[PDB]
Amino acid sequence: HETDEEFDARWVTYFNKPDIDAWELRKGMNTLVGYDLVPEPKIIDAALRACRRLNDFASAVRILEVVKDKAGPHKEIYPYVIQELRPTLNELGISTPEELGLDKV
Amino acid sequence: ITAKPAKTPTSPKEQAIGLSVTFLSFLLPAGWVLYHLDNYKKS
Amino acid sequence: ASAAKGDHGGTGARTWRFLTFGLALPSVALCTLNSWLHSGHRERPAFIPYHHLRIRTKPFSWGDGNHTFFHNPRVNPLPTGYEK
Amino acid sequence: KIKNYQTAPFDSRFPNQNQTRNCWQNYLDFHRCEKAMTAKGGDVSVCEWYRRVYKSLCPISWVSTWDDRRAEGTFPGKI
Amino acid sequence: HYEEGPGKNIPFSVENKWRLLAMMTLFFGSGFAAPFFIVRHQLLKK
Amino acid sequence: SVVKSEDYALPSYVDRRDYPLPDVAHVKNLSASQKALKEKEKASWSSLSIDEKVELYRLKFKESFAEMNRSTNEWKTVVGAAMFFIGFTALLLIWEKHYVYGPIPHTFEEEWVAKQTKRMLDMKVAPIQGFSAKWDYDKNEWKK
Amino acid sequence: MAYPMQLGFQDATSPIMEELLHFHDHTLMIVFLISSLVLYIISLMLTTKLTHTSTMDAQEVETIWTILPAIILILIALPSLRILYMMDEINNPSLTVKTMGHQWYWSYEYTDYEDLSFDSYMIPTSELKPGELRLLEVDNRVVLPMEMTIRMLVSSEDVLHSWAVPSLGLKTDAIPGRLNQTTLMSSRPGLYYGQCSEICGSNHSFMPIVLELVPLKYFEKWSASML
Amino acid sequence: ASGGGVPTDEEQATGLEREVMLAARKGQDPYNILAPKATSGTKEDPNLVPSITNKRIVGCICEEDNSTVIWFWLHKGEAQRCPSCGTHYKLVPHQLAH
Amino acid sequence: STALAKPQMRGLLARRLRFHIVGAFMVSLGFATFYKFAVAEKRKKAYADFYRNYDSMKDFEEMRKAGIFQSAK
Amino acid sequence: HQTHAYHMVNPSPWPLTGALSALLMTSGLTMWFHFNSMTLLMIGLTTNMLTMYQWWRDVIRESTFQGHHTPAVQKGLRYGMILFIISEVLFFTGFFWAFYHSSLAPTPELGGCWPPTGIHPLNPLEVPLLNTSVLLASGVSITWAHHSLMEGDRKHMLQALFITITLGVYFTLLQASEYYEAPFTISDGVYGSTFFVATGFHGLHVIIGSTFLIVCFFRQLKFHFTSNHHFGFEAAAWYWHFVDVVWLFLYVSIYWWGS
Amino acid sequence: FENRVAEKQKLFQEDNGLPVHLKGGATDNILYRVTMTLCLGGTLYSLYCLGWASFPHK
Amino acid sequence: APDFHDKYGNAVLASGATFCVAVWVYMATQIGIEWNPSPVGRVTPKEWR
Amino acid sequence: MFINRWLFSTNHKDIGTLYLLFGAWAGMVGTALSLLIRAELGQPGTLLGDDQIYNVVVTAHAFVMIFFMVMPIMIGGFGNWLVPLMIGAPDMAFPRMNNMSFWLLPPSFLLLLASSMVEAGAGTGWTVYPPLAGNLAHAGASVDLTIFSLHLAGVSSILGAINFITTIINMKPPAMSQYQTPLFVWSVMITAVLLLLSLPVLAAGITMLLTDRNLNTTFFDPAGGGDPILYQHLFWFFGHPEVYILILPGFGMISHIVTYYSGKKEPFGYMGMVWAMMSIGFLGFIVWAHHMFTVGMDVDTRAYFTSATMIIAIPTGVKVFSWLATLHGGNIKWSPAMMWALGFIFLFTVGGLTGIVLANSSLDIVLHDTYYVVAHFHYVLSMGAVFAIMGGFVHWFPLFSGYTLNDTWAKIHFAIMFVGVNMTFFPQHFLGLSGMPRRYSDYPDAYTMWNTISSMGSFISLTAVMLMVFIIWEAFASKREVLTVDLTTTNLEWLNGCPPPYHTFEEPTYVNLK
Ligand SMILES: CCCCCCCCCCCCCCCCCC(=O)OCC(COC(=O)CCCCCCCCCCCCCCCCC)OC(=O)CCCCCCCCCCCCCCCCC
Ligand code: HEA
Ligand code: HEA
Ligand SMILES: CCCCC/C=C/C/C=C\C/C=C\C/C=C\CCCC(=O)O[C@H](COC(=O)CCCCCCCCCCCCCCCCC)COP(=O)(O)OCCN
Ligand SMILES: CCCCCCCCCCO[C@@H]1O[C@H](CO)[C@@H](O[C@H]2O[C@H](CO)[C@@H](O)[C@H](O)[C@H]2O)[C@H](O)[C@H]1O
Repeated sequence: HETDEEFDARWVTYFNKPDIDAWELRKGMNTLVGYDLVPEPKIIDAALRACRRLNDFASAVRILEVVKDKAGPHKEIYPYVIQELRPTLNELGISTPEELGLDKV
Repeated sequence: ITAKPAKTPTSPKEQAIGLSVTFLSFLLPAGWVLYHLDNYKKS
Repeated sequence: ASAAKGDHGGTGARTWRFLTFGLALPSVALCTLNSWLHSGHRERPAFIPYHHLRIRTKPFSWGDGNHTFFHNPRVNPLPTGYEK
Repeated sequence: KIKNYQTAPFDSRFPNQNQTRNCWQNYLDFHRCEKAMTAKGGDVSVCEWYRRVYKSLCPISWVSTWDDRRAEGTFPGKI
Repeated sequence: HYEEGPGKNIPFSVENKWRLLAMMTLFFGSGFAAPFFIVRHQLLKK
Repeated sequence: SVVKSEDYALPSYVDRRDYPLPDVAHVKNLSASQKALKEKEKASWSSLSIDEKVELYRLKFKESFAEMNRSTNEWKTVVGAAMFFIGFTALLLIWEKHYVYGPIPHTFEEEWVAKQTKRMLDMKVAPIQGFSAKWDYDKNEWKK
Repeated sequence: MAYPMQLGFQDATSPIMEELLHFHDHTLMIVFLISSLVLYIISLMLTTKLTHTSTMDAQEVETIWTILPAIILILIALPSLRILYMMDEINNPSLTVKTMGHQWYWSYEYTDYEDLSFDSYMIPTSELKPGELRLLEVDNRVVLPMEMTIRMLVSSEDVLHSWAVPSLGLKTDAIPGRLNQTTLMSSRPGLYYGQCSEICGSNHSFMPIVLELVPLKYFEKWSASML
Repeated sequence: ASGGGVPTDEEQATGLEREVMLAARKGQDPYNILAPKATSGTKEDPNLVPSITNKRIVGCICEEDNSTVIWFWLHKGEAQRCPSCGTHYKLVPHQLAH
Repeated sequence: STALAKPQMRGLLARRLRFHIVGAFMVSLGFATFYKFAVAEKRKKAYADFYRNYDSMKDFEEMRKAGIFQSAK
Repeated sequence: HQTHAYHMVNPSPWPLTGALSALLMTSGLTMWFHFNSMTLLMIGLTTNMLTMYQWWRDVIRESTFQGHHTPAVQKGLRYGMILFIISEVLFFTGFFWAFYHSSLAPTPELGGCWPPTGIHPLNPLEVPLLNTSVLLASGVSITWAHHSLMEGDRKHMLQALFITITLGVYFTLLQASEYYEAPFTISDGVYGSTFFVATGFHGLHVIIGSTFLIVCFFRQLKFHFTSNHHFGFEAAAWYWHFVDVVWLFLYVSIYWWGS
Repeated sequence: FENRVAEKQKLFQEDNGLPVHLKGGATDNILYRVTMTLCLGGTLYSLYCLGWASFPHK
Repeated sequence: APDFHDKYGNAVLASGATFCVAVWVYMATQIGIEWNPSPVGRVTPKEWR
Repeated sequence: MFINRWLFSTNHKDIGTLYLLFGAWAGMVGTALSLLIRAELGQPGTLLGDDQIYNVVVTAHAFVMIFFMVMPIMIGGFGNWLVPLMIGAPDMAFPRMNNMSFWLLPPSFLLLLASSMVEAGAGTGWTVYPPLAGNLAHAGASVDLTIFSLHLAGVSSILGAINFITTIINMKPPAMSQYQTPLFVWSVMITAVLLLLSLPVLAAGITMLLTDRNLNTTFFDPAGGGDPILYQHLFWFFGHPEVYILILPGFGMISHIVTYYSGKKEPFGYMGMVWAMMSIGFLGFIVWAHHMFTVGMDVDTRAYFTSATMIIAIPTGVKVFSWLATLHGGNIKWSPAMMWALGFIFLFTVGGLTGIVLANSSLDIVLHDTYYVVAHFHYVLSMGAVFAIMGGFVHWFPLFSGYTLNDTWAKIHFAIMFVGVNMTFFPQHFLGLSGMPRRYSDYPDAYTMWNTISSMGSFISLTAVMLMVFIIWEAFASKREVLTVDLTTTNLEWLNGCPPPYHTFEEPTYVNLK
C-alpha cells in the first residue's frame, strides 16, 4: 500500500475538510478504529476540530475515549497522546473523559 | 442484543418450581422403570 | 460416426417425422420380423436341483409360498422339480 | 516322491487376503486329476498334491458340502 | 391470515407459563420416557 | 430513552467500543434547558461548566467506555451453579447404585483379585512395560 | 490381555505389533502437538483488548496452512504405508490353521496332516476356576507353536464375526462364503486373548479367543492327543 | 407436413406470467427480474431505488467481486449512504397496479 | 516535569501475534524433543532391552511350572 | 402485493396425505410380508394415487389456469426435474454396481463362472434387441412431438406423442411376456436377483414415464400447452430419454455382456 | 375438441378466497374428504396393527 | 445498583463448590462402587493353582 | 386456522419451526437411549439382558441421533428458517414439497419405534449388515420396519435436497452471484448435493436387503452367489458422505457465529472457506472403504483408501485456521453462542485428528470395531455437530422467537455439557487402545475403571439436557422481547425484526450491478 506518513496525511485531510458533515465524521472514526493502530495525535487533532465545526462536544470526548481503548494494555499510549493534544484541548475547551469523571466504572 | 424487561417476570421461586417440575418429568418415569427392572427380568 | 444419412439445414418437425417413419419405425418392424420368427418354444433343460437356484429362505407372500410371481409351469421348475 | 509337506505353500496366483479361490481351485484340480486318472486306467496317486493343498486350506464344511453335491449331481463346477 | 409476532408464530400457546410448563413436560417427558417403556415392554415379553 | 419494537428498521443506538460514534444520539427529545444547552454548545466550550459538559455527553451517549467495558461477577454464579448441578448429578448416580445396580460379579472379591493377579504374573501379562514389567520376579514384590 | 486402568496398547507379542506401537507413538505425538497448537492459538486470539476488524488479506497465509499440513500428512503416510506393505509380504508359513466363527463360539481346524478340529466356548462365570478371567477364558484353547510363522484362515458358518488378538496386532473379519488370510508369529510363549469384533447377535460379548503359545514339541504332542 | 391449433403465450398466458411478459415488451421490470445498473452514486446522482412502500432493503456490493454484501433499510426522504462505502441511494416510492 | 516519550503506536496486534507464534513454535520443538525422549525412545529401549538377552525356552519353563498351560504340564 | 416473480403456494393438504400414504404403503408391505394381509397396502396405494392426482392437478391449476409460472418459476422446475433425474441415476447405479460385483467375481456356489451353472440367458438378439429398437424409436418420435409442439402443429404433436406412448406400452408388454417366458426367476441366485430387480425397477420407470406421457397427451388434447410454454411435456421428455438411456445400459451390461 | 382454457382461467381466478385445491367446486371437497378419511382412518388402522404386532400370538 | 451476581455470586460459588465436592466424595467412597484400580503396588499376589 | 397453518403449511419459517420441534423431541429419545447404553456399561455384569436388547438400544440410539435429531435440526430447521432469509428470497422454490419432507419424518420415526416394539427389535448396528440383519438371524418384522423407516427418511431428505439446491441456485437477487452468498448457504447447498447423490445408493442397497429378506433374492447371500461385503460397499458409499452431511451445515453455522461474536463484518478467507467445503464434499465420495479395512481387501486398495482419506485434513485444516483468523483482532463478545463455537473448534479438531489416526489401515486393524472409533466419532458428533447446533440454537433463538434466553443460564448449561461430554468420551480412547470392542453389553473386568467414569460423564450430560428444557421454558415464560441487534448490515436474516413477519421479502431487496 503506502507509508505511515501517507496513511496519516490522508486521514488528516479527511477530517480537515471544512464542511465535513456529521455522517462523514462518524464514518471516518468508526472506520479508523478498525485498523491495527492507535491514531497519531495529528489525526485526532484534525478529528477534534471537525467536532468543533460540527458543534459536537460530546463526540470530541468520545474520540478521546476510543484512543484510550485502541491502546489495549499499552497504558503509556493514552497519556502521551493527551500530552500532545493539550494545546488543542485548551484552545477548544475540550475536557478529557478523566476531567469529566467518565472513566469511572 | 438489547431487549425489553420481561413482560411476565419469572421470579427465583417460579424458576425453582419450573426447574423442579422439568427434572421430575425426566427422572420419575425412567426411575420407575429402572427401579422395577428386577420384576421385569424375572417375569 | 455421422451415422451415414445427411440433412442438418435446420432441425424441425419435418425432419424428425422423416426419421420416425423412414428409420425408427422400419427398424422396429425389422426387429419385430426377426423376433416373431425366432419365437415358439425352446426345449426345457433337464432338471438339476442346484443349491444356488430355486432359493427359498422365506415363503413368498402369495399363492402357496413356493411359486415365483410370474411362474411359468412349462419352464420354471420348483425346488423339487417341474410340476405335473 | 518330493515330500516332507508342512503346509500349502504361497501360491502367486492367489496373493491376497481372500484365499477362497485358492481352496476352490485345488479342490477342482484334485478331482479333475482323479477323474482323468480313473478314466485312462491309471494311478490316482499323482493327484495327491492337490488333495494335500485343498485339505490344508479348505474349511471342512466346504469340502464336505462339495463332496455331497458331487455325489448328488448338483456340484456346479466343471469336473 | 395469521397472528404475527412473539408468541404467535408457534403451534403451542405461551399465554400462560404454567400451562406451557405442563405442555413442555408432556412433550419432552414423553420422548424421554419412551425408550424406558420400550425396554420394559421387551423384558416383559420374553 | 424508550426504544420500541416497531422501530426495528430505523437506525438505532448501540454502546460498542469498535463503533464509538453510533448512528443516532442516545436522547433525541430535548427539554427547555436541554435546548438552551445545545445552543450554548454552539459558542466556545471553555464557557461550558463541567456539569454542562457531562450533560451534553449523556445526551449524545448512554454509557461511557469505562461503563460499557466494566467486568461483572457473573462468572461466580456460572461456575458455582455449574458445580451445583454437577453435584446434583452425583445424587442420580447414588440413587442408581442403590436401587438399580445389583451386586457386582464375584471376580472383583479381594481373594479372587489376589489369585487372578498372581496368575497374570505367572503368565507374564504385559512383561515389557504394561504389567508384569512392574513386578520384581527376583525379590517377589512390586518394583518400588 | 488388558490390565486395569490401562491407557495404551497391550504390550506387543509379535514384531508387527511392535512396529504398530512405534508408528502410533509417532502419530500421537503429531496429534498432541496439533491440538495443543490449536488450543494455544485459540487462547491467544481471545486474550487481548487490541482489535483489528478491517478486511484481512488471505492468500499469503493460506499457503502456509495448506503446505504445512500436506507435509505432516506425508510424514504420517510414509511409515504407515511401509508397515502396510510389511504385513503383506510373502513369508512361508510352517503351519495353517482355520477358524470358523459361529453363534456364539469359534471352531478351529488344523488339517495339514490329520483331521483335527474342536469347538472353543467361553467359560461361564459361575464355572471359572480361582484366578481365571471373567468373559475371557475358553474350555479349549488355540494351542500353536511359538516363534513360527502360522497362516490363519478365517471364515464363518452363519453371520459375520471377526477374529481378533490385540497383542499380536490381528483382526480379520469372519465372513460366510469367504476365506480370509492373515499371518501370526508370536515372539514368546504364553496365553494371548481376543474377543469377537463384529456384532453377531445375542452372545457377541461372550465368544472370546485364547491362544496358547508353546514349543513346537509340546504343540506336536498336543495335536496328536486331540485327534 | 404442417397446420396449427396450438395456442401462443400471447393468446393464452394469464395472471402473473402475462403481466411479466407484457411488461418485458414495454422494456419494464415491475417484478424485479433484472439487476438494476448503478449510477455514479454521488449525492447529486444517487442510485434510485423504486419501492411500493416507504422503505426497502438495499444490499450494496461496494466493490466488484466483494463477497460481503452490506444490507440496510432505505427509507423515504433524503438520500442515505451505504455504511461501508458511502455510495448514495434514494427511495422513489409507489404505484405498480396498472 | 518532563514530557513523556512517543511510544510505538502502530501494529500492536501484529506485533503481539508475531511474538507468541514464534513462542508457540519454540515450545513445539521443546515438546517434540521431550516426547521423543520420554515416550518414543523409552519405548524402543524397553523392547530392545527386554529382548537383547531374552530366553524364550526359559520363559516357557517358568510358565509351565507355574501351571498355566493346557498343553504342557 | 408481491413484487418478485415467485410462486407463494396456497396452504395444501397433499404433503400430509402423501406422507401418510407413504406410512400406509410401508406398514402395508410389512403387513403383507409378515402378517399375510394386503389391507393396509391397498389403502396406502389408493391414497398415494389420490394424492398424486390432486397435487399435480393443482400444479396444472396454478400454471395453465392461474398464470403462476413466470420464467423464474419455470426455471426452478427445470432445475428440480434435472436434480430428480440425477437422484434416479444414482439409484440405478447401485443396482449396476451389484450386478458388476457379482458377475465379475463369480463365486464357487455359481460354479465360479458367469452366467452361473444352470442359468440359460435370453438371447440378446431376440426380444431384448426388439425392445432396444422400441425405446430408441420412441426417443425419435418424442423429439418429433416436441418440434411439432414448438412449431404450433397440434395434429402432428398428438400423432407423434401417441406413437411414443404406443411404443412405451409395446415395450412394457414385450417385457411382461419375456418375464413370463424366462426359464430363470428372481429366486435363481444372484443372476435372477440382479436381472429381475434391475430390469423390474426399469420397467416400473417405463410405466411411470408412459403415464406421464399420457397425462401430457390429454393436456395437449385440452390445449393446455402453448408453442412456447410447456414444461410438463419437457419434463416428461427428459424423463423418457432417461428411461431409454438406462435401458441401453441394462441391455449392454446385463443382456449382452452378462450373457 | 375446442379450446376451453379461457373458461377454466376465469373459474380458477375467481376472487372467492378458496385455496387452489378446492377452487374447482363441490367435487374438489368430496375428493379431499375421501382422501383425508382414507389417510386418517388407514393411519389409525396401522396403529392398531402395530399394537397387535407388538405382542406375541404365542 | 448491585445486580444478582454482586449480591449472590460469592454464595452460589462457595455453596456450589462445597456441595459438588462433598457429594462426589461420598458417591466415590461410601456406597460400594468398584473402581477396579490397578493391583500394581496394592495387591499381594496369592496362590491360585 | 390451526390445521391450515401447521399441517398444510407452505411457509419456510413455520416448516423450519416444525423441524426444530421434531428434532428437539428426537433429541430426548436419543438421550434416553444413550443413558440406557451407559447405565448397562457403568457397571461390569449384565444390567438389561444379553446383547440383543442392548444392541436394539445402541442401533435406535444412532438412528435417532443422526436421522431424527441432527439432520432435521440442521437442514430442515436452520436451513428452512435461514437460507431464504439470507438470500432475500420470499420462500423455498417448492414450498409445498418442502412441507412433505417434514411430514415424512413422524411416520419414519413411528416405523423405527415399531421395529423396536415388535419381535425382539432390530439389534443389528445402525449399519444393518447382513447376514445378521437377514431373514434367518433376524427373522420377523423388526429389520423390515427399520429399512422402511430409512426409505421414508431418505425420500424426505432427497426431496429436501432438490428444494435447497434449486432455491439457492435460482432464487438469489439477480445481482448476487454464488460468491456473494453467505457461508451457511454454501454449506447447505453442498450438503444437499451430497444427500442427492448418496441417499439413492443407500436406498438401492437397503432395497436389496429387503428383497433378500422377503423375495428370495440373494444379493448378499453366498449360497445364491451373492456377497455380504457388497452390502458394506453400498452402505458406506452413502455412509461416508453422510458423516460430511452431518458436519457441513455445522461448519456453516460456526463460520457465522465466530464472525458475529468476533464483531467482524465477514469470515476470514471466504473463497478458501468455499473451496474447502466443496473439496471436502468431493473427497467424501472416494474414501468409503476406510470403514472396511478388516474385511480382507487387497493391500494396494488399503494403501489408496488410507492416502485419499488423509487428504481431507488439508481443506478441513483451512477452515479451522480461518476460524482462528476470524477471531484474531476481534472485539470478542463472550456470549453463550460463542462459547459453544469455541468448544466446537477445539473438540472437533481433536476428533478429526483421531479420525486421521484411524485412516491409517495398518493401525486401524487394531482400532477397528473398538472404542477408539466410538471416541473419534462422538468427539466430532456429540461435541462437533451438537455444539454447532447448540451454538446456532442460542444465537438464533431470539430471531425465531422474538424472545431472549437468560444468558447466564445458557452459560451454566454450556459448562455442564462441556464437562459431561468430555468425561464421557475422553476415557473411551483408553478403552479402545486397550482392546474393548464395540457393541458389547458387558466387558472383561480390566475395563471397569474407564467404563465407570464414562457412565458418570453421561449422567452429567443428562443433567445439561434437562437444564436446556427448563432454559427454553424460562425464556417463553418471562417474555423479554428483543429490541435491537447489532451487525445487521452483514447478517441479513435479522433485518426483518424478531420474529420476522410470516411473509418476508414480498418486495425483494434492491441490489445493483455497478
Ligand atoms: C477424565 C479422565 C482422565 C484420566 C487421566 C489419566 C490418568 C493418568 C495415570 C497415570 C500415568 C502413568 C504413566 C503410564 C504411561 C503409559 C503410556 C502409554 O501407553 O501411551 C498411550 C496413552 C498416552 O496418553 C496419556 O498420557 C493421557 C492423555 C492426557 C492428554 C492431555 C489431556 C488431559 C486433559 C484433562 C483431563 C481429560 C478431560 C478433558 C479432555 C479434553 C479433550 C482433550 O494413550 C492415549 O492416546 C490417550 C490419548 C487420546 C488421544 C486424543 C489426544 C488429543 C488430546 C487433546 C490434547 C489436549 C491438549 C492440551 C491439554 C488440555 C488441557 C485442558
Ligand atoms: C449425532 C450422533 C450422536 C450423538 C449426539 C451421540 C451422543 C451420545 N452417544 Fe452415541 N452413537 C452414535 C451417535 C451419536 N451419539 C452412533 C452412530 C453410534 C454407533 C451405533 C452402532 O454401533 O451401530 C453411537 C454409539 C454409542 C455408544 C457405543 C455403544 C456400543 O458400541 O456398545 C455409546 C457408549 O457410550 C454412545 C454414547 C452416547 C452418549 C452418552 C451420548 C451423549 O453425549 C448424548 C447427550 C445428549 C445430547 C447430545 C442431546 C442434546 C440436544 C438435543 C435433543 C438438541 C436440542 C435441540 C434443540 C433445542 C433445537 N453412543
Ligand atoms: C460428524 C461426523 C464425522 C466426521 C466429520 C468424521 C471425520 C473423519 N473421520 Fe470419521 N467416523 C464417524 C463420524 C465422522 N467422522 C462415524 C459415525 C464413524 C463410525 C461409523 C460406524 O462404524 O458406526 C466414523 C468412523 C471413521 C473411520 C473408520 C474407523 C473404523 O471403523 O475402524 C475412519 C477411518 O479412516 C474415520 C476417519 C475420519 C477422518 C480422517 C475424518 C476427517 O474428515 C477429519 C478431518 C479433520 C481434521 C484432521 C481436524 C482439523 C484439521 C487441522 C487442525 C489441520 C491439521 C491436521 C493434520 C495435518 C492431520 N472415521
Ligand atoms: C413387467 C415389468 C414391470 C415391473 C413391475 C412388475 C409387477 C410386480 C410388482 C411391482 C414391482 C416393482 C418394483 C421392483 C421390485 C422388485 C421385483 C420386481 C421385478 C419382477 O416383476 O420380477 C418378477 C418377480 O417378481 C416378484 O417377486 C414380485 C414381487 C412383487 C412384490 C413387489 C415388491 C415390493 C417391494 C418393493 C419395495 C420398494 C422399495 C422402493 C424404495 C424406493 C426408494 C426410496 C419376475 O418373476 P419370476 O416369476 O421370479 O421370474 C420369471 C419366471 N417366468
Ligand atoms: C437414567 C435416568 C434415571 C436416573 C435416575 C433417576 C432417579 C430416580 C428419581 C426417583 O424415581 C423414583 O424413585 C423411587 C424410589 O426412590 C421409585 O419409588 C419406588 O420405590 C418406593 C420406595 O422405596 C416405593 O415407595 C414406590 O412405590 C416405588 O414404586 C419411583 O417409582 C421412581 O419414580
